[PDB]
Order: sequence, then C-alpha cells, then structure tokens
Amino acid sequence: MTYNNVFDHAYEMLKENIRYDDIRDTDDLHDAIHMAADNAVPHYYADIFSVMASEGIDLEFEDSGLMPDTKDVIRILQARIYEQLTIDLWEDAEDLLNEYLEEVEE
Amino acid sequence: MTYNNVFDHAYEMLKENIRYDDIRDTDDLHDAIHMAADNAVPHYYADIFSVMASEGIDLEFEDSGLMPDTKDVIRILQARIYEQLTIDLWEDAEDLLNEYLEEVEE
Amino acid sequence: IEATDDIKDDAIKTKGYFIYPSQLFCNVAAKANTNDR
Amino acid sequence: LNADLNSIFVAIESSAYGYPSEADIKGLFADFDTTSNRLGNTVKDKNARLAA
Amino acid sequence: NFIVLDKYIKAEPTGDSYQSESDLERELIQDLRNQGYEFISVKSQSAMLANVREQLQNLNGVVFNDSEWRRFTEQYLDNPSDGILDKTRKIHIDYICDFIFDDERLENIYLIDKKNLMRNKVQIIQQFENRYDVTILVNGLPLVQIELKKRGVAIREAFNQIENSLFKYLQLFVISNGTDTRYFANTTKRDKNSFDFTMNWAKSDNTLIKDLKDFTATCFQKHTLLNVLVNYSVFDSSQTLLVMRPYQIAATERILWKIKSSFTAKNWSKPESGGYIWHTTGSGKTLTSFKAARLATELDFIDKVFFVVDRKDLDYQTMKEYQRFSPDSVNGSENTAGLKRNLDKDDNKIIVTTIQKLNNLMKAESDLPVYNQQVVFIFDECHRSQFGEAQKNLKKKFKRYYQFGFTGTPIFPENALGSETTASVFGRELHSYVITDAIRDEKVLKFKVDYNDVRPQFKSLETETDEKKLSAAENQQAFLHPMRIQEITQYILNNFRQKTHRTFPGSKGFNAMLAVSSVDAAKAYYATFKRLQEEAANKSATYKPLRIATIFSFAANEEQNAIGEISDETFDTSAMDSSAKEFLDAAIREYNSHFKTNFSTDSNGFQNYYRDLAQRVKNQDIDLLIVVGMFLTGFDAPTLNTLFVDKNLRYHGLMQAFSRTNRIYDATKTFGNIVTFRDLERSTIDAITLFGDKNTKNVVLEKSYTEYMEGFTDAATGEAKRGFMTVVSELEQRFPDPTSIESEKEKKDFVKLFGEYLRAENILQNYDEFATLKALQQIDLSDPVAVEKFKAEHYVDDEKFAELQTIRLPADRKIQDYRSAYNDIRDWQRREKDWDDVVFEVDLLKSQEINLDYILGLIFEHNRGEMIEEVKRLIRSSLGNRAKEGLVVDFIQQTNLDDLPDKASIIDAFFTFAQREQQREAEALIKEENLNEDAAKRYIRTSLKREYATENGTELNETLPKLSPLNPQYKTKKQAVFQKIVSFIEKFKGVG
Amino acid sequence: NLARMNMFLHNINYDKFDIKLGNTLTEPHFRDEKPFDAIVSNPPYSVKWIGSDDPTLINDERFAPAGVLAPKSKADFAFVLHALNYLSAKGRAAIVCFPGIFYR
Repeated sequence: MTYNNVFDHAYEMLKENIRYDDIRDTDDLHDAIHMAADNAVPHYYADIFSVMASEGIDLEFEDSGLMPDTKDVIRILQARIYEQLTIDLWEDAEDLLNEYLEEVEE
Repeated sequence: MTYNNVFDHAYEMLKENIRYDDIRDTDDLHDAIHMAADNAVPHYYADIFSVMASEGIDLEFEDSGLMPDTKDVIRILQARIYEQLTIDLWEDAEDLLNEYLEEVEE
Repeated sequence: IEATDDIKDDAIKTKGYFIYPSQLFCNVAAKANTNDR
Repeated sequence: LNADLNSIFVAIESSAYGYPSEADIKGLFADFDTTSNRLGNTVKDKNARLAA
Repeated sequence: NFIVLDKYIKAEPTGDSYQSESDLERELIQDLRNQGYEFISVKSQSAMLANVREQLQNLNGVVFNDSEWRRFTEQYLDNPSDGILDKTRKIHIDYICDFIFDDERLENIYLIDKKNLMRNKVQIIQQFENRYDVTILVNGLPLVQIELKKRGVAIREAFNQIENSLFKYLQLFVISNGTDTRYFANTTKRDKNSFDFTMNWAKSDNTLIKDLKDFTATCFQKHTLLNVLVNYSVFDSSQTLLVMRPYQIAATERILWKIKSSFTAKNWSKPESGGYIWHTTGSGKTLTSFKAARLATELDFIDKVFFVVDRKDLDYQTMKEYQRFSPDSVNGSENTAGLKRNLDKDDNKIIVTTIQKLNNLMKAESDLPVYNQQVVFIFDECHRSQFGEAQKNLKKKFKRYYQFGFTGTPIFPENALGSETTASVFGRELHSYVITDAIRDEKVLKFKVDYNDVRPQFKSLETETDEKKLSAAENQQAFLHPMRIQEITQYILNNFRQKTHRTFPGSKGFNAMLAVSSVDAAKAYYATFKRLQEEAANKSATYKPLRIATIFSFAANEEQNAIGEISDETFDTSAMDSSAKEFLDAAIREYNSHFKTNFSTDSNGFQNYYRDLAQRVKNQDIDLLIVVGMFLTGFDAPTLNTLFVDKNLRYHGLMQAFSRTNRIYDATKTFGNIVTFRDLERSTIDAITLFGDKNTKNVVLEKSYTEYMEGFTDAATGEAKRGFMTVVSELEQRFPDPTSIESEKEKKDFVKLFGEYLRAENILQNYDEFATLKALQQIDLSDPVAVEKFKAEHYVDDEKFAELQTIRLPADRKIQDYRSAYNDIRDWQRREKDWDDVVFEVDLLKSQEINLDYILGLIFEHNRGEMIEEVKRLIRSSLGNRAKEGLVVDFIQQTNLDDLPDKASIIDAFFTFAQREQQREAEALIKEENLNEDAAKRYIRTSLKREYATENGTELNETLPKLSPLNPQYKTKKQAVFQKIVSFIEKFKGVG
Repeated sequence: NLARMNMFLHNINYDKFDIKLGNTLTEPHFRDEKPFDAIVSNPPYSVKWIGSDDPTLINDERFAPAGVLAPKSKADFAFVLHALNYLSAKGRAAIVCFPGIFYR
C-alpha cells in the first residue's frame, strides 16, 4: 500500500481521461488532473496511514491553506495526499504533454 | 509495531515505577501514570503510523482539547496515542490497585 | 598485481607467490575470475 | 477428536478434513474446508498451537 | 538397564598386533560388526542418498517416487546454502518434515525416532577415499566420525591435524590412537582452547576408560550411542552443542530410574523414595538439573516438576534454563492466584521458584487442586539457612511427591549438633562426584597440608583436641600472645616470596590468603603487619614491602547447622560494636589513601568495597588478604596458590577452605600450599575419610619430602619415579661436564634429562627443607653472626646443620652452564625448524628471567673490565635477551664505571646510550637498502610499540624501495630486509 | 557485513580494522585492550534488553560503580556506563542520547 500504488492509479486514470477525451488545452488538462486526483485517493484508515508511512510523500507542506481549519485529522492527511499528488500530476502533466497526444494522428 | 507493543512497554514501565517507588496513593499513582505515558510513546514516523493503523486505538477522540491548535500533525497523532494510553492506563491502574501492592508485606 | 603490461591475465598463478598477497591483502581471488573477466 | 488433548500428531485432522469434504453424491457444495494449513515454524509448535 | 555402567568386565585382545592404523581399523570394524552394526560399501554421494531413501522408507513406511524424493531432497534434506549449524538444528529441533504426497495427503517424515530409539537403524562405513576414518550412519545420516592416529603422536597435537553434502550432519568426532580417547562436539575450535572440553568416557565411579577396546565395548553400544547422541545433547542457542560429561549422564539416569521404578512400586512421599546427588561446587551444575527436570516432565504420569533454589538466584537460572527456549518456568512474584494460574497453565510443567515462594504458598493456601497430582521436586544449594520448616510443611500439606536434591554440603551422622542427616531427609546417595575424581581428571590440583612446628612454648595449645577448650582458650594468652603473633608474622614476611615463587624480581609470582578465627584476633594481626613492615623497612630500605588489606563483618549468627561451617556473613556495618567498626573504617581509609577510592562504611560503600576487593586480588594488586569468613566459598582465582590458616577448619568447611587454591593455571603451578598453624593433619585425614578408602590420601594430598628427594614407586599409578638426588647424580655421571655436547644423541639425552630436572626443581621449590638447602649455598662461613641469623630463620640445631652441610647440591654456576646449554639447544633448533620428537620445557624457562635490573645491579656493585665475561654468560642464561648481549657489552666496552656515580643513575645512562646507538643503527638500516624513509621510520616505531613485526599490515610493503609487488620478482630482498628488521627490533625490545 | 566492507572500501588496510558481531552489553570484547583514547557512538533508540539483571551481572565487572543498573526500556544509559569503562584518563567520550532526561 505504497504512495506509488496510489500514484499508479492516478497515472492510469489520467491516461484514461486524456486518451478518451482528447484534451489538448493545458488548463482543461489540469481540470482533468483535478478530476483524477480525488478520484484516486484512498478512503480507509489503515490504507491512508500506510501511504503516509511510505516514501515520496512527506508530512511537510506546499500550501498550508489546503488544510481545513478544523479538528478532522484524516481530512488534513487526505488533503496532504491530494497536495503531493497534485505536484506529482504536474510532473505527470509534463510527461503527458508529449506522451500520448502525439501518436493519435489518423 | 502494534498498539499493544506500546501498551506492553507502558505496562512494564508502570510496574517498574510502582514496584520501585511503593506508591499507594491513587493521585500519585496517576502522576506516575503521567510519568510512564509519554515515556512509552514512540518517536519515529513509520512506527507511529503503524501503531495508528493497528487495533485498539481509534482516530476519534476523548477530549479535543488535547489537540494543539496548530499545523503539527504528528504532534496531534502522538497526543491521540497519549490519550488512548491514558485511558488504557486508567484500566491498568484498576489492575495495579490490586496486582502488586498486596504481595509486598514483610 | 600489475604494480604493468597485460590487462587480460591468465591462469599463470604460481601459487608459491600466492601466499604473499594473501598475507598482504587476504582477498586473493584469481587472475581470470574478476569482474572485468 | 478434542478428547485427544496434545496428541501427536496434526495431520489426523487433515485426514479428518479429507474425507468429510469428499461426499461426492450428489450436488456437492463441498471442495470447501481447505483453509486450515500449516504455519507455524516447527511441527511441535504447530501441534501445540492447534491444540490451543 | 543403564548407559553409564557400574560393572564392566575389562576385555583384552591377544594380539592381533596393536600398532598400525590398519590393525586398529580392521579390529574396530570387526568389533562393531560383532555388536550388530551393519557394514556396507558406498562409492558416491548418490548411493548415500539412495541408502538414506531406503532407510527412511523402511522406518516411516512411506514410498516415494523420484519426483517426491527429489522434492524432499532438494527442499528439506540437502538445501545447498545451509551450513553446519542448520543441519545440527535439523537433527535436534526440525527432525520432522511435513510432507505432501502426490495423492494429496500430508504425513510426517521423521528422521530420528526420539521416543523409541530401538526402531532406528544404524550402519557403518569408511570414507572414500590421507586418513583412516570410521563413520557411523544413523538411518543413513552420518553423525559419528571416528579418527585414528599414529601411536607416537600425542593427542594434544593429534587434534591439530585438521561435495560433500551429508557430511555436514556430523555431531561427535571421536579421536583416539589406541591408548587415549576423547570426543568433541561438532567441530568447534582449535589448539588455543583445545582440551578444555574434550571429555573421556568412564564407568559410574568416575574411573576413566581410555583404550579403544573398552571404549568400543562401552560407548559404542547401539542403545548407549543413540541415547547419548539424541537424548542427552543440548543444542543451545546458538553456536553451541553441549554434550554432557559422563558423571552427569550417570546422575540423570539414576534419577529417572529411581522415579520410574518407584512409581511401579507406588511408594511416593516417603524418605526411601527420594535421594540426593552430591556434586562438587562449581563444575557446571546447571545443565545437569536442567536435563533432569526436562526429562522428568516428559514422563506421562508425572504432572508437575518444581525446581526450587535458595535466595536470590532465581532470575539467573530463569535465564539459564531458558537458554534452550522455552520451558516457561516463569515466576516474577508470588501472585498466589497467578501462581495457581501457573499451576493450571498446562503442557509445560517445569517451575522455577524460591523456597520462600513455595513456603508462602504452603502458608497461605491450604486446599489447592495440585496437591494430589504427581509432583517431583528438585532442590539445589541446600545449606540449612532456609530449609528446615518448609520440609515439614511439605510433608504435611502434600500427598504425592518425589523429592530429589543436589548438594555440595551434605550432612552425615558423623556430624552432630542436633540436626538431621541428608539420608534421613532425602535417602540414597544416588551418585556423587567428589574432589578426588576431579584431581584424577586433572581438572583441579592436589593439596599440601603443612604444620609449621616451630614454637615449643605454645605447642600444647595449638595441638589440643578438646573443642570445649578450643573455644575456652580464646583470650590474649593462648592465641593472642604477642610473641606468637610476631613469630607467625615474621615467618610470613620471611617466606612469602619463597612460597609464592617471587624469589626473582623479574618473575610473576602469585599471592596468598590468611584465614583467622576472630575479629579481635584479626585486628592484632593487621596491626602486627603494620608494625613489622616498618621495622623491616628500618633495616635495609631495599626490602620491597607488601600490599595487605582485610575484610570482616558479621557474625557467627546462630548454630544453624552441624559441624562445621563458615558463618554466613551479611553486610550490616551497624551490626558490629564500636571497636571493630572503627578499625574497619581506619583500614578502609588507609586503603583509599593508596587506591584513590571513596568506599564508605555504610551498606553500599562496604558492598562496593567487597565487589572491588574481589577484583583486585584477581590481577595481583594485593598480595595478602586477612580474612575471617569471606572469600572462602564464592571466590575463585587462578593465581592464588597459598592459604595461611589460623582457624579450626573442620570436616567439609575445610574442603571448601582448601579448595580456594588449587585451580589450574599452567605447567608452573602444580599444587596448593596450605600452611597451617594449628593441629589440622588429623582433621584432614578425618575429613577425607568421609569420601572413601585409605587409598584416597595417597591420591588427594601429596607425597612426602623425602620421597621427592630420593625416588619411589607409586602405589597410585605403578610408575617408578627417580626423585631428585638421583637426577643430580645423573647430571654429572652421564655428561662431559658441562659444555661439551656435540653429537645428536648427546643433545637429545641432555634435553630429556634437564627438562626432568627443571620439573623436579619446580616441584621442590614449595618445600621447606629445599629452601634451607638452597639457603646453605649462599652463606658466609664461618661468621657466626650469619650462622646464627641462618639458624634463627630456619630453626636448625647444629646436628641437622652439619647434616645439611653434608648433602651437596650442584654448583650454581653449573646450573648456569646447563641452563645456557639448554637454551642454546632451543635456539639452534628453532631455525630449521628428528628433532620434532620431544617438547622442550618452556614455561619453567619462561620464568627465572632477569629484566636487566639485577644485571645493572651486578654491574654497579662490582668493583672491580673483568666482569665483562660474567654478564657474557649471564646473558646466555635468559632467553629473549640474546640480542642485548652485544648491546650491554658495547655499553661496557665504551664507557667506564667511573662515568656512573652510583647504581640508580647508570640505568638511565644505559637507556640514553641505547637510544643514541638506536638512532644510528636505524639510519644504517635505512641507508643499507634505500627504503621509503619516513614510512619505514613509522613502521619501526610502530613495531617497537608493538614489540614484534609481521608481514601482515602492508605498510611494510609500502617501504619496498621502487618495484616489488610484481609476480616476476625475487621477493627475496623483501625477506632479507624482513630479517634485518626483526633483528633490529629484537636488538632493542623494551627500550625507548 | 556492510560495515565491514564500508571500512574496507576506503583503503584501510587489513590487520587491525575490525568489527565483532554480537551485543555490546552482553558480550563485550575487547575488555583487555584497552582503556581507549577516544570512543564515539550513536546508540539506537529503544534497544531494550531483559534485566535487571536477568543474569547475575548486577555484580559484574563494569556496572558496579553505577550502584543500580538500567532497566529494559531505558537501555541508552547502559551505554554511558559502558563508556567510562574502556577509556583512559587521557581519553574522552562523545556519545549521543535522547533529550528527555529530567531525572528518569
């Protein structure tokens, strides 16, 4: 139950979205990133803790505003997972600007 | 790296304190509970997450005031571990009101 | 052992000599069973 | 079978799960009881644990 | 039926010659075929595997195909990575494989049928294909490996003479030569710790069995070999296979036979049912009780096995019993509901408990469910402080038990004081292992009891047998007369360095004890030492004094037992009076004043003082220790060979008192000097009477002085020894005296004689009369000042004085001559390498060293060039100083005695001259071979700090000049330079 | 193994430069050689060992000047009691510990 399992799910789902929607505008591509992102995060307690004990993702932040100012701890953890996945989907967007859209020409 | 490993450490340390201090007043017994409690909690990231993915302890609360109103997540998790261990040391105090102090009479 | 002519060695070991690096280094493998080989 | 407390050996019950899951007549809903296994580290520890 | 035999008919060949290894091998194979071991012939690994397959199919009743047998071989039996420890664990733990047949069922492939040993099948092979070896297969698996040796080869060197897959399964290596026989346990170690552990098989009365015939007839019985190899060998965790010594296996099978043959009679809980083992103290008693209890559990009808001790050992054996996990013998505290939970916590029914916890169990509870089961108690350390009433409670509140006890302190009807004997409590002496056997086993050493008969004034009092008057004569007259104390103390200060082998300054030596009776005596003793060391310092100021301390607390508490033991001494410093506490504090202040510590006289400072005092004796800091009661049971040191006694040591408190000396150290220490000052020889004979026959004192103690002087025939081993004066006569009358030895037979016979001389001399040095006879060689004659001081030291009337003047020792310069000749033989036959026949004596010649101090003393005191010859042979008398011959000669062939003002300055003058020539010779060794200069300088100074050199540590080869790592090189100038530098570092070993 | 090659890769020579396998507390060696000139350490957190003592090493060769001996879960201060043993008067010891000592 690594971080990379969740990232593989997000990578596959983003490939599904770009492959089946043919999105070639980067802002709509990042809207599809927002589509895939929460649709790839886990939901169980032990799964989220086993992802948070894994590599890649860190407890530290990129934006503290994504934290809801509330006492809902796994909401904050899932927001942190969301944040690390949005960064890794910036990297995946840099991959898929040149991965799939180039072959589809017929 | 269960919750019960940490509880066994706390149980052993509380036995050490009561056995070597001969505390027979319950308020000082609970001060020794506060002594053993933070002295038994783990410190590493992956250890705390593996305890939080285990049984017994739950993400839900007994007192939300133990949460520090801050963005330090594993401080909040370690406070939750502290809280569940204080409850389980109420139970351990009920055990050790009659476990060891009765035999020591010479 | 080059300390000088041939990179590629061979089974020319002359094992009376072989105890001298076994005292000197004590990792005395071969001349034809190294990672280059 | 539980009158044989700490009786060497284990595999009697593995025989005692062999035949009652045979019962091939008719319309089985068997092929069933094959989750009880062997681990365990040593066979005496396996015997003691299954007796427990 | 037993396996440690009582009665054995000693068999014998004819022969059928008893010399060659072919003979031993053929006769051994024939005898094993006669005992029912099948002989086969196997030429491959695969045929071994096929035999294993056939035997396992015969035993287990299963049938394989090649698929199942290949899977079982590759999966369980012969996994390639698994080393020796894995196979040994498979024999002792994982000896069953769960196996899935191809018709979809699971069975249990055994290897060793550990509950019915007769069903196993044994085979024998030899190797293929130098050595002559006999391997014994158990169900096709090789376990036992017998090796055979040349009969001239001593066994201590014969040990040092050390595909495939199945030969990783080996357990017992039996080594033999036809005469001696030892057996290892799974290829542990080498010569450095060789025969610490290599046992010998024996009969039940500890008499060793050594030759191969009786060892084959007794150890290699199928029942006995399988039963020893499986049921009596602990694979502890880890790197440890422990095979029990045969006196242990004796006691274990006596225990189980007595249980198993009492249960048939149904005769529990009565004093004829139990019994007792009596071991010596400190022989490895934990493993015996462990295996006895563990096999006591695995009888079916036996329910509970208790394993009781005295305070406060419980956590220690709770570890040691758990060294083979896991017997579940847990008792942290007596939670009485938790204790009866442990009584009901089933299936692993060995329980470690104190006598106090069981005591309070019988006190508090009275109607427990366990009190009608089958219960077996095993006790240990049964000194009578915590034992009496609990036996009465156990006889009351129990119904079915067998009680066994181990002990070191038995009680006999010979003893007294209103107590009750062991046999009337425990029963039969089941099996016992006394100090006489350990003497015969060469595990401890012999005694030497001496009565110092020197004071006619008090001879009546020190020889009185009335114990009522022994108690009644405690005053300042009968034992604490001041001249009594002074003459005893003067004897101690005059013969301390003689008894403890400190007659030479460069020697190592040992250190002693001093046991007294009372504290009020001991204060006077320590004050007497304090006065007389000052008086001895006020005579010459060259006398090296001695470091002396003391310890004593409290008390002769109760009577508590029979005759007659050391009182169990506690640690309450507040329990004494003011006077002894004051004296003890003053002694501790004088102690701290030299050792820079802060031990106090509370409980904790006194405890730490004791815990340090037991450390400083062990490394020769303190040379004499005044003692009332402590250090007489628990203390153990290899360099304490001398016990001075002024005490009424009786029956087997006496044995513990004497046993604190004779632990083995090397070839130098031979036995233990007990020097007494009261009548104790009759007490000694009456104490050793408790063991056995009157051959015992011929084995235990020592032969007399005259018997080592003259020669004898031993009634203990049938030898015919030559004594001393015969050897002295053989010195002169067999040699071109002294330095005319040239042929090979001359050299070999001289070594063979003079080693015997050195050995006999070292035995003699402990004596009194040989000390007097060496003292007679150094006297002035006449000078009746010197003769009167001589007779004052040694207490000799003039008839005996002239008689000692009659007996002639050889000249001391002749001793120098033969010692130098022996050393020259040793150094000439160290190079290359017929000579490798007789071991030279080293450790004796390792002693009597002169570390240049007595050399410089003779150089200073000599007045008046002419002395340059003398040191030239004095330096040939000490090995390891041959290189400094030329050094000291060139020190006195350059400077004069007028250059040094006195004795204390010429020392540092010599060191200065040595370093000044050292620098030049170092520069010469660098210049001569054109080395790497600073590198070789670092190498030389590192080798001087390390006091030798080696080819290891390549920085030497970094001092090779330009080009020599290469294979086409001589590498011979390298060895030449190596000889140069080892010559140099021997030339300056110890100066810098 | 990786430590023994770690100091092997950095051109350290053959003879002296070793690690012994085993627990430092239960089986120390060398005792004899020597009271050192410099020890450094980094004992890991929570390295517990059953006491106190499970053997008879309450009266051992080195922990006697401590008075009491360290329990299971607080084994870190065992190391410092080991530390002053193997150290000369010239020597100094640079060890690390958990901060949370009030008096424990």
